This record gives sequence, C-alpha cells and structure tokens, in this order.
Amino acid sequence: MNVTTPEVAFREYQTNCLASYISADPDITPSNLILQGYSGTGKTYTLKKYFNANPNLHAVWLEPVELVSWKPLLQAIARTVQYKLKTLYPNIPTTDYDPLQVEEPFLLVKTLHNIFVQYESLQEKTCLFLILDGFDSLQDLDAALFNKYIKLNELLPKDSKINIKFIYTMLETSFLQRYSTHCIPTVMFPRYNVDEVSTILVMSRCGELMEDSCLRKRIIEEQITDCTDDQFQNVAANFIHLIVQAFHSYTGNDIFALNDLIDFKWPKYVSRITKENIFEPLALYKSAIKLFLSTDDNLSQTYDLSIISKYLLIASYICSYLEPRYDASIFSPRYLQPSLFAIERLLAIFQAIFPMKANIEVFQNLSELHTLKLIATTMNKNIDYLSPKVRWKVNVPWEIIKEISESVHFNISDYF
Amino acid sequence: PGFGSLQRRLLQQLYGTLPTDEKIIFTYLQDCQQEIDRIIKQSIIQKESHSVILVGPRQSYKTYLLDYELSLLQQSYKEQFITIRLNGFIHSEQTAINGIATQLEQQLQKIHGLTEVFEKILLLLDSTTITVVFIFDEIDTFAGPVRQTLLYNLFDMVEHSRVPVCIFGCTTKLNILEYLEKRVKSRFSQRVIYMPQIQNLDDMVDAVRNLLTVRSEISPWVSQWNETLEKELSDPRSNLNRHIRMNFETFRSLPTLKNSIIPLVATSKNFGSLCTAIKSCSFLDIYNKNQLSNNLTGRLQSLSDLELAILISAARVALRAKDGSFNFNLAYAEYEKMIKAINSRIPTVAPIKLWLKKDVKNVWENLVQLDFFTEKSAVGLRDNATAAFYASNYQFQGTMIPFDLRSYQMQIILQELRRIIPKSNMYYSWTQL
Amino acid sequence: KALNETLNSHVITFMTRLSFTAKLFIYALLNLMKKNGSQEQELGDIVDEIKLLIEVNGSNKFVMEIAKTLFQQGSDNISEQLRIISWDFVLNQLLDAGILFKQTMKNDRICCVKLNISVEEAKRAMNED
Amino acid sequence: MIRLAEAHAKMKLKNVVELEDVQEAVRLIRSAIKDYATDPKTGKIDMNLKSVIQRKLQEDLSREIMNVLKDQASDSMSFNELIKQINEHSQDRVESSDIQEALSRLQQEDKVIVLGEGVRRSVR
Ligand SMILES: Nc1ncnc2c1ncn2[C@@H]1O[C@H](COP(=O)(O)OP(=O)(O)OP(=O)(O)O)[C@@H](O)[C@H]1O
Ligand SMILES: Nc1ncnc2c1ncn2[C@@H]1O[C@H](COP(=O)(O)OP(=O)(O)OP(=O)(O)O)[C@@H](O)[C@H]1O
Repeated sequence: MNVTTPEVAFREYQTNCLASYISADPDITPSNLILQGYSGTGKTYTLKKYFNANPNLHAVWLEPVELVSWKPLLQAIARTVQYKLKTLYPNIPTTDYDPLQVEEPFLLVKTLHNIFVQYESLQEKTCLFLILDGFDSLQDLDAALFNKYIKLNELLPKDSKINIKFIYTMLETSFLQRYSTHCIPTVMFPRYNVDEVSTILVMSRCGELMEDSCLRKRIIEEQITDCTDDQFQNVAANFIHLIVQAFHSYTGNDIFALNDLIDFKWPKYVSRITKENIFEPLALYKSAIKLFLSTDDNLSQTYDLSIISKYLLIASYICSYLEPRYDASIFSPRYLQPSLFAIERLLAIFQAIFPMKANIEVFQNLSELHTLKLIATTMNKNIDYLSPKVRWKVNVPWEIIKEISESVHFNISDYF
Repeated sequence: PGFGSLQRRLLQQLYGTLPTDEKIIFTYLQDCQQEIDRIIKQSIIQKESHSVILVGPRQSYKTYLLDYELSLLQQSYKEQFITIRLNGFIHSEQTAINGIATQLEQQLQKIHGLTEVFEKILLLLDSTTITVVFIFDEIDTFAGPVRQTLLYNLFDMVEHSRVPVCIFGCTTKLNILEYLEKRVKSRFSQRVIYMPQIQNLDDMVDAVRNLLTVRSEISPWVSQWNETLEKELSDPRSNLNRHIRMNFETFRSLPTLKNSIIPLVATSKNFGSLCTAIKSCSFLDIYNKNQLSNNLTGRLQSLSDLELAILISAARVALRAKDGSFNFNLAYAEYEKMIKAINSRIPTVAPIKLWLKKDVKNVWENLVQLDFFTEKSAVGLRDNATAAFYASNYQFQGTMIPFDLRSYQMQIILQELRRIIPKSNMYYSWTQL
Repeated sequence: KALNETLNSHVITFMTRLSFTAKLFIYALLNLMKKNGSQEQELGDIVDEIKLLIEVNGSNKFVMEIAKTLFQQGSDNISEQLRIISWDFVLNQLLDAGILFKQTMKNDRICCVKLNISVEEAKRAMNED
Repeated sequence: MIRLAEAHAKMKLKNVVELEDVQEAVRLIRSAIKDYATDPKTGKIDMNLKSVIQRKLQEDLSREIMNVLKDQASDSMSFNELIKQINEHSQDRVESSDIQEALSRLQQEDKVIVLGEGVRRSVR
C-alpha cells in the first residue's frame, strides 16, 4: 500500500496529497480526484513525476488537448485501457473490442465491464488510474460533461477485480466552483513566486543552453584556456537572472515566455562574449545592454500605398470617428471602437479632401483596401458588397493615419 | 511496522467500503433508514410493489443507505432480487432502455450460470421463475420537459406487474412533485422521503464518534485511538472540536468534513505523529488555505508591479464609466497619465518608465487569462452540448475587433483592491480615485 | 397522517435546518429586496451587503469572532477574502435544492440571483431561527 | 463636536469638559443626523429603525456564560466578578444588559441559578 514520494520542489504539499488518494488497494482510493491550477503551474509535470517513481501503479495517460471533442476522449479511454491491460497481464485469453464502437458513454461502461469480466480470473483487486490532463482545455466543452465522468464507476459492478480511479487536471477556477457540492477531493496549484520561477528556470534550462553549438564556437574562437564546467554554469546562470529581473514586469511569472525570451536572446548575448567578458558579467551586461532594453518579441514607410488609397483611408477614418452632424458644416471618441458609415459618405469626403470624379481606379483601390483588410465590413461569410445591408468601418489605428496624413501633407489634426 | 495496520483500518472505515457486519449507520439517519428498509424488505421478502423517491442535497448519504440495504439482503435472499441501476447524467432518454436490457441479461446470466418490451421482460421473468429493483439517480433529469415515458411506464408497472416491482429515485430538487407530470404524478405512490439533515452539534459529534472509532482489536493501539477520539470530542476547547463546530456552522454536508479529515489520517507516519497532529489539528488550516489559494486574493497576490498598475488603471476607468466598460486604449492612457503624475511629483534636478504600448500587450494577455477581466457579455462555459454547438457555430464580434478595442468588464472592484493591496505598494495611493 | 404528509411541505423545515451561512445569505437577499424593491440582486450587491450587515453590529465582541470565521475561517495564516467561507458551497446548494435561481454569466459580480420559493415562507423561516 | 462638548459642561456647571460630555456630544450629532439609520453607500433612510446574527450572538454568549460558570473553580460568582473576568478583560467593554439577558434566559430554562442580584450560581 505504501507509496514513495518524489521530492518535487515548490509542490511538497501537493506531492503529499497525491501520496494520499492514490494507493494499491482500491478500497482506500476515491472514485474521482481533481488537481487544479492555471497554466504554467507544474501539474502535468508533478503528476508524471509522481507516477514515474512508482511503476506498480497502472496509469493511463490521455490529453483532451489533442482529443478535440468528447468522442475521441471516450474512444481513447477504451483503446488505451485495453492496450495497457494486454501489456500488463498478457497470458489471460481475451477477445478484442473495437474502440471505434464507443459512440456513447453507456457503450464505454459496457466495454469496460466486458473487459473487466474477461479479467475476472485475476486473484486480487487492483486499481486502474485513468488520467486526463487539462479537462477544461477540451475545445468542444460544456458544463454538463464533467458529471458524466464524476458519477461513472458506480455503474460498474463492484465485484470486478479491476477498479477505475479517475484523475483530472483543471485550469480555471470558474469550472471548479460549479462542482463544489460534490465534495470531490481537490488539490490546488497556486502560481509560482518570482523567487520560485527564477530557481525553476535555473535548475531546468541551464545545462541545455550551457553546451549549445553557439558557445562551442565562441569558446574556441576566444581561445579560453582555464575554462571549467563551473564557470560555464555560473555564466549561463547569470543570463537567466538578468532576463528575469529585466522582463519580470513584462512577462509576469510565466516560465514559457521567459524560456522563449532566453531562446531568442541567448545567441546574441553569446555573440558579445569576448576574452574580457567572462569573469566579469557586469561588462557583459554593459555591452549587451540593448538586448535588455527591448523585449525583442516583435516578429520583425511601414505601409507603402498609392496616393488614392492613402486619401481614401484618410476619408474613411474621418467617416468612422466624426459624428454625422458635422458633415454639413465642417466640410462645406478615439478611445472607443469606430462607428459604422456608408460608402456615400466616404466618396463625398474623399472628393472633398483630395488635392477626382468616379473613375474605376477609386473603387479598385477601395476594394484593394478591403482585401488588405485596412477597412472592415459587417459580415463574415459570403461577402456581398453590393447588398445595401453592408456597412463599413475603419480597421486602422490613429498612429498610422497620422503618418499617412504626413506623407500626403494633410491636416487631420485640425478637424478634431 | 504495526502502526500501518491501524492507519489503514482508519482509512478503510473512513471511505466507507466496510463489510455489512462492520458498517455504520449514523443515529440521525436511522429513522429514514428503517423507513427505506421496511419498504425494501416488503418488496423483496414479502413480494410487495412500491415506488419511492429520496430527497436531499448532493453528498447527503442518500444512496449509501440503499447500498447498505442491498448488501444486507444479499446475505439471505441472494436469489430473490434483481437490481437495475440507471443514472440521469450518463444515460440519456435513449440509452436507458439499452442499459436496462443489458443489466437484466447480466444479472440473469449469473443467476442461472416499449409497448411490448416491458411485457416481454415480465414474461421472461415468469418463464424463468425474484423481485425487480429499479434505482434512479437524478430523477429531475428524467422528469424534465422531455417526455417522461420511462418513469411513466415504471410507475405504471407498480400495480399491474405479475412480478414484484420496486422503484427508488434519487434527486436534490424539492419540487419533485411538480417536476413529474400530472400523468406521472398520479401513478407514483408518492411516499416521498426527505433525508434527515444534521440539525444539532450533538448529531455531528456523534457522527464523528461513529465514523472514527474502531470496534475491533485490529491493532493494539485501537484502545488508545478510541479513547483519544472521545477525549478530543469531549473537551469543548479541543482544536478538533473547534474545527468541527466551525464546519457545522458553515456548511452541514458531513462528507465535506470527511474528505477534509482524510488527508490527516493518510499523511500520518507514526502513532505518536498521529496523536500530535490530531491534538494540534493545525494541518486543517493548511488544507483550508490551499482550498483558498486560487481565489481572487490568491491570484491577485501573485501579479507583478506593472500588471498590478495596469489592473489599477483599468479599475479606475471601470469605476468612472457609467456601465463599467473599458478597453486597452483607455487603460494605457490612464497608465501613462499616472506615470506622468508620479514623475511630476518627483522634482526635477537642475543640470519611472512608461512601458511601450507594444510591451503592455503581454501584460494585457496575462490579465485576461487570469480572469481579472472579462469580455463585455461573456457567457463563459456553456451549460449543455447543444448550447456549445450553437456557440461554436456563431462568431462573436469581440473576437474579431482589434486587440486594442475589445470591451471588458472588471471582476475585482477598486474597493476590493484597496482592501487587499498592501499599503507599502508604490501604486497603493492610486487605489483611491 | 396520510393527509398531513400530502399537504405539508418540507421546504420550510429544511430552510430552518439550513446552516448559518445559507440563512445569512437568504436574510441579506431579503434585506436587499426590501431596500431596493426588486426581485433579483447581483452578487455584487449581496457580497458587500453581507459585509454591511456584519459591520452594523460590529460593535459587539463576538462579531469579531464571527467575522474571523466568515472571512478568514478562524485562522491567522489566511488573509482577507472577497467571499465568505463556503460562499460557492451554499450558493450551489441553494441552486441544487431548487430554492435559488441563478443566471448564466462568467462574471462573479454582475451575475444575478433570484429566489425561487415564495417570499412569505422565507420570512417565516427567518423568523423561527 | 468641541463646541457641543463645552456646551454640555456649561450645563453641568463644571470647570472642565470630560468623556461623558464628549460622548454625549458625539451621540447627539449621530442622533441628529440619524447616521446608523442611513445606508452608508446610498444615503437612504432605513424606515425600520431580532436578526439571525443577533440570535447567534446571544446563543454564543449564553454558551460562553455556561462555560465560564462551569470552568471556574468557584460554585458561584458575582456579576461584577463575571464582568471583570470576561467583559472588561479583553476588548472594549460591552453593556452588561446582554449578559443579564443571557443569564435570565438560562435561568428561565433552568440552566443557571440566580439566588440573588449579587450572586450567580451553577446548575442544580
Ligand atoms: N517544481 C518544478 N521544478 C522544475 N520545473 C518545473 C516545476 N514545476 C513546473 N516546472 C516546469 O514547468 C514546465 C511547464 O509544464 P507544466 O507541468 O507547468 O504545465 P501545465 O501547467 O500542466 O500546462 P498546460 O495547462 O498547458 O497543460 C515544465 O516544462 C517543467 O519544466
Ligand atoms: N458504496 C459506498 N461505500 C462507501 N461510502 C459510500 C458508498 N456509496 C456512497 N458512499 C458515501 O456517500 C457519500 C455521498 O452521498 P451519496 O453517495 O449517498 O449521494 P449521491 O447518491 O451521490 O447523491 P445525489 O444523487 O443526491 O446527488 C460519500 O461521503 C461516500 O463516502
């Protein structure tokens, strides 16, 4: 019955809680168990880490992340349970049931019952820990779904030698609070503190970066003579602390974004390394400064457009943010979303502001803008521009309209 | 080494899968337990036909009594009852019939080693002869506006079956007699039983005494365990007694307290450690705070400086708004304005960063996921699969409009922020308008 | 005896046997129904109306202990909560029993809550406490 | 508040202004404005000015009176002794009428014995 416990840092309470509720005897484990925590909390890490120290526990792993809807989730349970039972106890003569025949939860219960009856010849009652990771991460999800897996194993015959012991992992708190009356054993994961995130990153992603090809070049290029592994470890470790203290207020406390920033900035930081840069990381900071001054998560005269298109996009912004009351006076709410307008207004304002009549090039540029999605419409499928019901709005921010006005020498700044 | 025997015995009694000879019935339940048992024995032993619905909230021990009665009767009448189980959540209005058909055959196999379906079931029973037992959880689901043909047939079979027939229903609604249609309501025997609620602290103390005591000499420390349990339940100033009183005052579902206690017994490594833990009773506080760790305060304590400042600025805009709505542009404008004010109140020297609008996007994304914000009319998690289908078919405007102009509403009002945010925070002075 | 069990309703006695937090919830909801003349109250109203009802009597000594129970569960290691202990538990339990009606909205403050039972029997249940 | 504090002592014809003058002055302002009957977030007037919370307070007070009576090593105690032991021992002093009400309820339920005004005695 006794289960050994791995020493997972910053999850000691939860590791003790998983030492509870999980044991060989199915009479000492509950029918359902939920571990909850937002993304980047270590639940998928900790659960696997605990199962990897006690092989005798028969665990089945599935991920609703891959399994788009509930039908794959049902079918995978039967498939993987059957395969695992064959892998563990092969000598018993059994007959296969097609996992694609599981079209309903009742059929899942039927198939599980049949499989356990086929294994009835077992001497001892044993557990079967079916594991689902990120139940609420399922994309085709509704509230009523989870009760079906809460109240499942009581429809199984309790005489069976194999007992299913569900384990769930969840992200949101608004999902748990609809099921608090069931008193299901719950283990909680809070977001890590900064002191925890920094140490987790140092422990995890240090050696992997320490021996990358980029340094394999630079060490020989700089002809480092007295280098040892400890110096490598310290130099690599300083990078994580610098990035964390630089971008903590930007990323927050998430491991993933910090890892991505480290991945992007590590070759560039390594590039600045010289003979005099190591053993004085302060100089390394004082030379790679511009890496720590911009996030560099950006994917890369920003718009090069025809003059007619530029003035059309000026007039459309005027239409989208000027109240209709002023069209008869001025020409004769920035923070809010743009209002809708009609093409009749756009053409008139464009004619009134261009330094043109109705040649086809104007309409061609307008349709180009729509195809460029610099101007939006009130529809999603089967675009029917010529239908009178469609209305138009601007999909471009002010910061670009200002530059367009500068490039065409226009004075939108004086109309508001 | 021997401590493990008693430590496992305690857990095995706690989970409740005890042998019928060792099982426990709490005192306040016994009246309804006997009311149920009399009907069950009348239907099985004396071949009566009856239909009963049990009432009470979830985790009210409602099905535990039925399980105990069936486990008792299996000892003396093993060959004289057939049990049919149906659950409202798993079985739809279609899959119930197939479940009945499969379970009947499954029971018959180990026994021997809808206009006509029910009649043919009765004829097969007659030709093979045994009392048929029906158990329903979530009666209200079967008693919805969807046609109630299943229960309509089951309650009709009560006074017409040539084979003894018994039906038990389980649900938490109190308006069951209005859930059932007038046609079905007429046919039902209407012997409604409401589960007895814990209504005194003496009831809960006695329930704990019944649940945690050991009635046999499994371990030499059983006598010490029972004595210590009674001592802690006796002294009003015991930490365990205080926690039990708090539980009774707050919520009166006993299985919640059971599940709270389970980790304390499970974690115990030695008898001395068990005694010290149960006397101090401090680990329930740790359990309770972990139950609260992902609440609003717990999430708010984990945010960064810039995240907190942007949250405060968003809250200020929500407060000033007539409807509480706000967007990214207004939030960044207020963030810039407050940074300018903070810089201005710092005197200039004779001869704090405003983060770029692009960098603030990650902070906004972080806060939208942690549910501090919410979209203007976000329904959130839909209730049923059909609603999810119609929701996934439709395309909401809030998912199409730019990142800078999506309308949001606030979950933590500025007053709550001023309650929670430490005064040592630099941005605390802006928790007021 | 058969006629009595057909006529009598368990609603009132079940309410009188509810835990303290549920009775406090119903009392605060009735108080808001009186002070506003409305049928439904947002959780944004009720969560702080309970705080108001605790604070009005706050001059009493045992109000400190009941506040410690409701907002920190009687432990020093737990900080202030924006909900009373088991707010979710009792909120669901009243919905589970059919006493209460709640409208779907993923915002924990603008969500509206309405009684399903009649007002007079709720008043009677509150009077018997 | 200060002007009313001086005005009260002038009625008292006393050379100084003291706590009773200040507290009465504070109360008079409270009663004049009708503060406690006014909602603190809407400014509306409560036209009603025993709640369940009051019922709980009296329940716990009676139970604590029983606990103090049965826990002390004396079969009987005076109400002043009880006040010194509990009411004035911790937190600001509460009005003794509530203690008297609780012990009177217990006596009516025959849980405590009140032989006289000066003494309170345990159960028979
Ligand atoms: N205590 C820890 N020590 C070291 N690394 C940890 C620890 N906890 C979490 N991690 C790291 O967290 C990373 C992310 O995995 P994690 O288990 O946190 O995901 P998750 O929260 O389950 O994700 P999702 O919701 O997307 O499924 C892992 O790669 C792991 O290295
Ligand atoms: N076979 C069993 N062995 C031990 N305990 C059981 C068993 N079945 C139920 N219980 C106990 O029942 C308690 C919860 O009540 P129960 O299971 O009777 O309600 P329910 O049928 O789920 O209720 P409802 O249908 O009203 O939601 C738990 O504490 C659990 O320990």
